[PDB]
Amino acid sequence: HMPVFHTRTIESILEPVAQQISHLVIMHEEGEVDGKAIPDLTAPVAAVQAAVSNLVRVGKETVQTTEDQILKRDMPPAFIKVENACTKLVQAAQMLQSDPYSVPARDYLIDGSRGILSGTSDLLLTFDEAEVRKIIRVCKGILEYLTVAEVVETMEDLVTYTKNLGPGMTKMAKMIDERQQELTHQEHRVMLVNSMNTVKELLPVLISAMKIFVTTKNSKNQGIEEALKNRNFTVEKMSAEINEIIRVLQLTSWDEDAW
Amino acid sequence: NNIYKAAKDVTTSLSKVLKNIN
Repeated sequence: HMPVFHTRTIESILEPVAQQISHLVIMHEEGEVDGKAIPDLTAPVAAVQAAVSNLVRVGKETVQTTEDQILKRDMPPAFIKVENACTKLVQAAQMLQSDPYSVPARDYLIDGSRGILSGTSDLLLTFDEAEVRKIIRVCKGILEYLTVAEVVETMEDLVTYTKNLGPGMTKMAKMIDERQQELTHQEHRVMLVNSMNTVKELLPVLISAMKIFVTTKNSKNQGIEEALKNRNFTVEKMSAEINEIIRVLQLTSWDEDAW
Repeated sequence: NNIYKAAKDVTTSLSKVLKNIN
């Protein structure tokens, strides 16, 4: 009970039935709901059976398309779970069909419904993790390029650097913004927003520092030490914030084989 | 994307199934 919904999307999908089931689990250990005859679900159940097959199909396709190795190994197991719990639901239906007061058939409905719900969540979680894993890479990439900042000594380089980092800094910003907007734990969202913003505010600051540097370089006018410090400090603080973001992201999207 | 679409279908059709128990 009370799942770990990470994004609003998933929750808006699982929350409904997750409740219809939780409100029912309470109707067993302390109530044992049993009496009302259940009309043949040969139809309604069919509705789920069909959607389950469709789901499984898409997942099998998602595996072929995907490149993430964890997904190719985590999803397949989920397919079965949703398919297995579904055969149970379908059976529990024909059971009630012949006998609407069958108690055992009532059990098949619950166990099968929770199985389908759990099998689904696992599928969505896996997928989400892969998505997040895509962001971490992008983040790890920006981190790396910030390292090259200390190699730029000419305006020609500075121009190059800016044209490469800028686009990157945008993709990450886009991914981060589109991420926090889905997060459900207001706690993690604050860290992401503040971090990303701080990083966006430092970029222009980084460039300027580098510019001032390359300017002092080819110029009789001494005073270049303090320039390297500001540039270096920016990278350091920027890097800190990015490492912060990565971490917050890995809190739930991490697996033993994260390669 | 298309994964979230199918997922809802599952939960939707399964909602109208459990609803007939309350």
